[PDB]
Amino acid sequence: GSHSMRYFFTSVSRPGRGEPRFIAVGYVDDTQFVRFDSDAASQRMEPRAPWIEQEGPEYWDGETRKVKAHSQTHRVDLGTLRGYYNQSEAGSHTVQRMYGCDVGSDWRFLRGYHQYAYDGKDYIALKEDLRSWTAADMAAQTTKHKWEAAHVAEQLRAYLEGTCVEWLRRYLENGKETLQRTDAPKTHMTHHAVSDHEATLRCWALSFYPAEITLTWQRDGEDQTQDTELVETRPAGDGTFQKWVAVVVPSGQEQRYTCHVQHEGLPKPLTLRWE
Amino acid sequence: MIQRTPKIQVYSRHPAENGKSNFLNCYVSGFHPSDIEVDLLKNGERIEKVEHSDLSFSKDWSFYLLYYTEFTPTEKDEYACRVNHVTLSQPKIVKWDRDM
Amino acid sequence: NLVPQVATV
Repeated sequence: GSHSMRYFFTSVSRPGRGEPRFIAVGYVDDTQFVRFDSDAASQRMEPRAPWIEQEGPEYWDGETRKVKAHSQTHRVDLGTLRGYYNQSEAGSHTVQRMYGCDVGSDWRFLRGYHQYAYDGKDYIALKEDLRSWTAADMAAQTTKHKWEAAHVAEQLRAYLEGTCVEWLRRYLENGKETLQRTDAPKTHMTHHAVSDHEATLRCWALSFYPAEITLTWQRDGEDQTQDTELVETRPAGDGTFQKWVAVVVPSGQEQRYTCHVQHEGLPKPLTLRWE
Repeated sequence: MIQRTPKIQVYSRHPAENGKSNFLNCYVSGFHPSDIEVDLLKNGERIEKVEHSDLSFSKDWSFYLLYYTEFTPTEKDEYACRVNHVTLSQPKIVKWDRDM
Repeated sequence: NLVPQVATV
């Protein structure tokens, strides 16, 4: 199926002394593969997956130079935005940037993206066509004008449709043993009595990859949303993911209820029942 | 400034069995700004050897982090996660429930 | 592989 490469960058200003805290992370699909943290000792881009260790010293020197350049743009941005919004030097502020590309089952370019936020609110984003910009307010509009005069969109489009796609394909090949492998959810169901009248059924999905999954309940063959609780999908810590969904039912009626699991690692969706 | 309160889940990496080495996780998400305090607790006491993931964020720009430590469950020992953030008046404590 | 240039706002 489809794949993605995405980079995420956060800078947080430190009023009173020194430069902002800067943290960069890179992902292929749901797998982290690189990081840079300005508070760490190395001041280098670091590997976070075994398959990226295949890359030579020139790659690591080049990514390091680029990630530091990213960090310096963010430092400057924090000063400019404080000016744009007439804010003081006292408070801590945040910039966030995300960019990357998607490819379909044929590993050809599908979509590209590049978005930016200031203090957790939309600031400016490249549109889907990769030709123009969405500016949220009048500050972002000034930036839009700057970037239009300098043809920034043109530079990004070239990266997102070219280099991004090229290197994602490269990563997918080098990391094929994990990156191109699906792990099906390991499912089971638990039971709790709340009182003499009421029971909780909880349907578990564990050890799955990628993160995308659907868990639903049915009663006598029809979808049930009322009296259900579905937790956010959460990392196990070993590269795989976890999720559950629970339903509250009248004691003795457990048999009416079935849990249904959809995941790319399952050719057929699966059904579970109590007892 | 937008302020978003963290959601918290506490759970083990693998199915929990006494005497068998495992990892205790505290997943914090949906928060803003990024400054956050997270402790794992053993019988009320702060665990010293705790690592965390590199800061990242969702589509809506809210942050998430995973805090984790190696542990061997026993019948008697109680575990929890203690979170403080600008949006919280008192630290929030969530107990690990293995029977879930 | 990171983008080679990042424009300031």
